[PDB]
Amino acid sequence: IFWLFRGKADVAL
Repeated sequence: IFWLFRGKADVAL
């Protein structure tokens, strides 16, 4: 979960 949530936000600049 955390990994997926972090990956999504990471996309942002």
